[PDB]
Amino acid sequence: TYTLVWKVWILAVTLYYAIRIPLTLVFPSLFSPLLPLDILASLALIADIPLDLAFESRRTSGRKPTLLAPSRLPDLLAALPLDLLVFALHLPSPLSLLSLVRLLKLISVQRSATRILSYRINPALLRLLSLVGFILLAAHGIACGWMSLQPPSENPAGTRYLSAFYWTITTLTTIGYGDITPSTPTQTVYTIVIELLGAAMYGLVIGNIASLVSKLDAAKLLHRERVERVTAFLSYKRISPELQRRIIEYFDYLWETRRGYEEREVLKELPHPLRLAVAMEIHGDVIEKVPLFKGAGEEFIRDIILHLEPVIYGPGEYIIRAGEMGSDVYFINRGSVEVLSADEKTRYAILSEGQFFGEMALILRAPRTATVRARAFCDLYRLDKETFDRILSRYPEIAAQIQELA
Amino acid sequence: TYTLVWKVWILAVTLYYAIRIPLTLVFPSLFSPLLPLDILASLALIADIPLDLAFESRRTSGRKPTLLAPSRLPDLLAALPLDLLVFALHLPSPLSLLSLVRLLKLISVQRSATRILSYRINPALLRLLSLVGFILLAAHGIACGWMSLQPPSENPAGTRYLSAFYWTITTLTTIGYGDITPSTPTQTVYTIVIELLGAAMYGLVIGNIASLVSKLDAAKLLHRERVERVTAFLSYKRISPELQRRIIEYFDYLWETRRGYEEREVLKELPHPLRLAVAMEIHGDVIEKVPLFKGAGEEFIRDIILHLEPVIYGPGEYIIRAGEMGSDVYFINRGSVEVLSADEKTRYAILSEGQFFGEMALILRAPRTATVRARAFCDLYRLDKETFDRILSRYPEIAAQIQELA
Amino acid sequence: TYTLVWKVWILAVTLYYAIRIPLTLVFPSLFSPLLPLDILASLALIADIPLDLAFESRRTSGRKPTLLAPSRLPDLLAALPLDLLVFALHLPSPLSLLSLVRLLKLISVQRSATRILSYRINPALLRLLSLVGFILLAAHGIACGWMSLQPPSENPAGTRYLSAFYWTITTLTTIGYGDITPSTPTQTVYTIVIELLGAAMYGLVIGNIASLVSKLDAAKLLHRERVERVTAFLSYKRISPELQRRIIEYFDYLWETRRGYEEREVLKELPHPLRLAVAMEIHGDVIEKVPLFKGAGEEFIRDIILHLEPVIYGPGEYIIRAGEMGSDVYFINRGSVEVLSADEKTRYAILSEGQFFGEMALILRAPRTATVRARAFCDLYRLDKETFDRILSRYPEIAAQIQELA
Amino acid sequence: TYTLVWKVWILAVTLYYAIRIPLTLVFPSLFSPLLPLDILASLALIADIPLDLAFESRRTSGRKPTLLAPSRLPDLLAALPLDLLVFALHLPSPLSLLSLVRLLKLISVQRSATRILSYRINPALLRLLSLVGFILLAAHGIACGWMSLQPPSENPAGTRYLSAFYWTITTLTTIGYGDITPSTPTQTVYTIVIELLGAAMYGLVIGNIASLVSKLDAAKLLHRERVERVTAFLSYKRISPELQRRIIEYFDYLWETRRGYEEREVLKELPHPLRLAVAMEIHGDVIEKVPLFKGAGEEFIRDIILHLEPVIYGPGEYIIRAGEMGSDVYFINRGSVEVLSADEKTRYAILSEGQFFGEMALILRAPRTATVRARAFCDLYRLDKETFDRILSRYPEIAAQIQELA
Ligand SMILES: Nc1ncnc2c1ncn2[C@@H]1O[C@@H]2COP(=O)(O)O[C@H]2[C@H]1O
Ligand SMILES: Nc1ncnc2c1ncn2[C@@H]1O[C@@H]2COP(=O)(O)O[C@H]2[C@H]1O
Repeated sequence: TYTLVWKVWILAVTLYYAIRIPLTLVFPSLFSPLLPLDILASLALIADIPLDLAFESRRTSGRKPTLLAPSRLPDLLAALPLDLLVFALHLPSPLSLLSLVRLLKLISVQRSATRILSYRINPALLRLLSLVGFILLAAHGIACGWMSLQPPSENPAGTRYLSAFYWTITTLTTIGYGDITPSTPTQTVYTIVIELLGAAMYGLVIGNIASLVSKLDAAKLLHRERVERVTAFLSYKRISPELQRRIIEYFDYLWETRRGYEEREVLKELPHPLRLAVAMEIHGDVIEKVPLFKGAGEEFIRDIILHLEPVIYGPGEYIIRAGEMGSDVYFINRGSVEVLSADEKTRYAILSEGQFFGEMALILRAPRTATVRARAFCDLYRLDKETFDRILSRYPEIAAQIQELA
Repeated sequence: TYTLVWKVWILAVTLYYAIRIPLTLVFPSLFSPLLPLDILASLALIADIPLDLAFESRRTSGRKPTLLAPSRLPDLLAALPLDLLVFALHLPSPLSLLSLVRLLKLISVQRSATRILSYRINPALLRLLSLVGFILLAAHGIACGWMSLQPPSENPAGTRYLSAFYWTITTLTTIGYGDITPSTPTQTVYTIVIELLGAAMYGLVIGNIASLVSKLDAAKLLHRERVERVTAFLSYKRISPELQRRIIEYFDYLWETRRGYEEREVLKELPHPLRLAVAMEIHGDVIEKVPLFKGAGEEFIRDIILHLEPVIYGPGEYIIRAGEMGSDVYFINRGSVEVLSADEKTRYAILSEGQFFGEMALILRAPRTATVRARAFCDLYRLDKETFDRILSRYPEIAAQIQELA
Repeated sequence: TYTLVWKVWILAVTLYYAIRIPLTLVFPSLFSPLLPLDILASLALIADIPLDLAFESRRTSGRKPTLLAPSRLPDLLAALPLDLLVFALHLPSPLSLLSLVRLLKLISVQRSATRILSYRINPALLRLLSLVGFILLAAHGIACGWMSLQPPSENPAGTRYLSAFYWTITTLTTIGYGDITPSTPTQTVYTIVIELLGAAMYGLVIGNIASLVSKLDAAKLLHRERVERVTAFLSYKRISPELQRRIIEYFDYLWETRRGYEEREVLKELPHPLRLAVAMEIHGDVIEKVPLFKGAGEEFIRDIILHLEPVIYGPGEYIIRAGEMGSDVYFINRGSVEVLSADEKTRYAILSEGQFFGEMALILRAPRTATVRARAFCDLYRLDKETFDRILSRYPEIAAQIQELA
Repeated sequence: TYTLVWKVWILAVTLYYAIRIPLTLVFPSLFSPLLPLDILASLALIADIPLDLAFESRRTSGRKPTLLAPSRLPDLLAALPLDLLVFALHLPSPLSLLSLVRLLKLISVQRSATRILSYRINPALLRLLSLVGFILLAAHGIACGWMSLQPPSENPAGTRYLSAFYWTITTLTTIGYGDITPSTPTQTVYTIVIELLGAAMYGLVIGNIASLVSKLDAAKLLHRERVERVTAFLSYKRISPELQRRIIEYFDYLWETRRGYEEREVLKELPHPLRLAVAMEIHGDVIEKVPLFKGAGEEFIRDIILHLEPVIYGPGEYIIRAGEMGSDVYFINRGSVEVLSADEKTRYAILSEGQFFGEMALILRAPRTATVRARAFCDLYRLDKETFDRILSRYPEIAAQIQELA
């Protein structure tokens, strides 16, 4: 949308004001040669007042003020051509400061950037970058103020501005070389207030950096503290080192795969329709592929899919042991698994991605026919007999169908 | 209440003490011309001791001490007219410091402001502002102490105080120009202790700023990390980009509407009566408007309303598909929805705010008569058949009424 | 226990070492006059090695090393009388530094203080205070090192130590006056390493302060953000201002009473026996006072009490409305409540702390006889009919007793 | 694996580049005598480009780019021998800076260390250490840049490098002695940009330190705030000091044993197979030791074990009181317990680690035969009658067996 390039243009005009206004306050001779752009800067800026008023009124509706409220005032009062008149008639120093009203546009530009950005940019990083930009603009303004109090001299404007910017950076960053310092009480008061301002600005920078880096690896720290808690509890319970190693490597696999997030908790953030869509896409072509499920309507399938629960079986450990009272069908979703004889002397089968096993427990209460043992991290899904019956009761005809299949 | 203006007056008197006491310690000639206000300052301050004792005793009751406990002592010992006597009889320097006992009122004024404010003011911002005020008062006191150690000279009191405040600000902010520095061992020791104090104060400022800005966008970061977790889990599960886009825009709608808060968790903070009131106001004139509900007493309505659960259906996705085994009535609460034929070739109806659909599943087990599909984000509420029966069992007469309606 | 005074004595001896060793390294003449205390310091310190080994071995058992492991080594190698020999034979500078091995006792004293304290002292505040103490000791040591590199001069030892401490404080606090600076390459290298160390130490101070103050009002911020979330969700749902005000004042009452903690979640931290004890003490002499409960054994009472759930009814709102299907007994626990006629034209009763109402719903399904309305914040407890029956089924004889009472 | 020593070698070569390139930029005479190692440095570095491409392609598969993407570019463009050619033909200053392209290897070495480490090293501490290393390398580079702008002089290269490093450390650490400062506009601009960079670097150091120490005792603070909440809620409920003391010591035991972690929540992080393994190892040889359990298959045992719930009975408080309606078997797991007569006048038994009691309630509804009272913190497990029946229903034959045992 072309509103973005307009916002960028308004940002450039605001930066032009922030640079020029204090720079031409100390250098009146700089006013007239840049007068065309100022007109270009002014006609644009006032034009932004109603135009942007449209772009914000047409979202979320509810009418918008144009002469009221704490909001929309910093733009309104910054629209006035106070700078043009005050420079044109050469108003004296203590009243020429009214030219700074253009700088009030900054606190509206920051709000605009808070929604032009902050989709693709971290909000803490966005706040830090806005603070850095404001600090640089303030450093320019403070250098101009420092120049305004220096005794007049024949030094080139460039070198005196460089000295003023050197001093203001030295102060704002609290480095404080002190090679150039106030020589007069007014410079002393200005330096005191600038020292307070610089301490506040550097504290803001440090606080924003800490806020950023304190959450820079939130997932990693959340997983690590979870592992630490689990390991400490196991060590208290005097669990053998081998089982702790198996748990450690399970957590390592879980982190390397899905960054430590619990599978069941992630599919709890989503609403029911989105959970249904996600589950139907995860379990696509693996649930209608079941023989005892085939032929049932998709309202049965969608009810079945929402109740499958994830379970990460580790490598080499048992999922099913023959002769037990098996009561849970399974569906493989990332790993592979081996079906072995009751004595594990021979391998019946190898199953992989999109395959399933344990169907018999759905149709019959018979004990398990064979052992099932994970080769890799199986990363599969489970469905209990009792839940299957509960969700089957609402579909009597397919219950009779599966009873006939038995 | 007039107690607020009294507290503000006591704050002003305490600031007057904090300004004058160290300033007149180095300038004895300043004592006598301000003596009237000191009397005004003193008669007020002692008067605050019992008076405020009332205002705190009449809340939470339980009696209050007046010569005991760590609390209420900083006010008591600060009530004493030590400053008046010590200035009146010109006690020498090492014992004149007892005039500072007025400054103990600050740690009671801060406690008072912690409850006069902190309703309408962020507690972290309140602590930061109190720290800044205390730092400025301490800067004044430290400038006075620095003046007290300077060799006597004919410089105007104003310019020497300005130099002392310049030095103390330069030190407390760790900028350290070093253009003015200790010339004598006593000034060196004072500068060492003031350097430690200033480092501690600036560390406190930075820590408070970090604590503030680390929670300045808690809701935004909590929503963003939730979105990141969901997206990472989806990407691990190899979900298609279009479904991820639909989930992303659902989360965007949820944030723009209710700032990322889960609807069910917010109505869990409230107690049962407040949950009932909030639910009755959300679902007002949308639940008695139901035909199969009309005529039932309000104890049935209030039982029904507490069990409605929220579900945000996304735009263009199905809520009801014809021919299924529908078992859930619905109530629209923000969006709009279209009722379409079983082949979606023609639109039966458009429903909006305060409308409902799916009534049939309450009265009959018949399959759905038509499809229902969200136009916008529907943002609606659902009620299951089984929950409806469970809460209906306690009202047999209206169960018979609805059975007759069928 | 006398072990505390022994630990305090060992702390004092360690501080004596930390002060004297670098101070006498630059001042050899200070060694001999303090030799007695050094013997006193040494005979004690070695004596601490086995003695404390007992005090830690007799807790948690499991045997302890005495010549092994990363732990217990800093104490062992600090026990050696390296300082006494190195000062007695006047070993030259580059090898005299071995006297510093006494300072290794600090990292054991800190560990000891981490368990002598940290019961009654905040762990973050304890870490900050230990850091401050270590920083002051390091400042003394660094001042001694700075003196060691200064060209020899006839200045008094006191004033040169004061200048060195001034410089080291100026550097460690990053203030950096620069009135005294390296004059030689070795002093330059020492200043570089001390600048790195001071930057690290001041960063540690700031980080510890931020960690402390970022959790200084955890309860207040946790309650405030909960209130903000609730209010934002209500405002999205367009709830009337009066209901929002009632919710705001409910949250204010909850904070002022129990600091924002959910009553049900606090009695979830405790184990079953402690939950039972706490509940029996909360509901003492209010549950046997019930007429339809009197005479039952205390195994019935203790089963009843664990199932009472808390509910804070706000002032002026209804708890019971006459003619409804009441199914929940109530017990008042902080507030008061008024029993009013079905038309609220006359007050039947006022009930307060330790009183109860709604008994009839336990014995009979009859509709409520009268309205019950909170005067204050009632802050009471509730018991459902269905839960009462479920916990009654295990006591058939008292069920028959209450059936006879009906 | 030998890949680790190769990564360490590549790290050493990258550090060699970071040290030499800016050092030989200001000292051309240093180029030729180190030319052999440069060849050794270069032939290795290019060799790393495909070789490491293998080591990362053989994990997680999916093919890898070699001329594309933001990743793998900093290594590619750093492989080029720009330094060798630019030094060999003595390209002038403003274009000789292209030799710095070797330094782009740093942002790949950091990524490599992020996975060579971060298993055994805290990620926040790892980030802090990487930042410190980068800051030291940048300090060397900035010292070289400062030397590049100094007017030429006959001072030894060592002492001028020492002065430059002194200045850059003084600036980056914000200490700012100001004994050496820019004398020319170009040095002023360089100092301004270096002041900004140093402020940013020191803010990064402080932020990383705060992020580290704000989570340095997460478990301790999480337990302490839980204790504070519990104690505040108890004090609001006016619970007696003795019960609060018992709760305080229960929490102290819980912290000293398992660091404040809830037993039930830790065995919720693990998946079902790992939960089963951990439970089977915790309850090994204590569940088959039961007489009414012996003889049942291990599918019954494994179903029983998953349902045992932990409960920490405090010292001296009752677990079982005679004559009640006992309905829960128990298993001791850390502590000891005393079985006492119904009048507690005589002790029937003392049971300890691995023992059990309360078996009768499983087989019969008879009231408890004797009292059971904890000596120490019992730290045991419980199993309800109703849960036992629910998990028994799936094994009818052993239900008949236990019915015969009765
Ligand atoms: N003509 C219509 N106008 C409005 N709503 C309709 C119309 N026809 C069907 N519906 C609704 O569409 C719903 C879909 O089938 P249900 O049985 O769920 O209940 C149906 C009605 O509530
Ligand atoms: N005169 C009274 N004095 C005290 N309590 C009363 C009186 N009349 C009614 N109640 C209580 O008011 C309650 C409201 O009806 P319930 O059936 O819930 O049980 C009723 C009694 O507990």
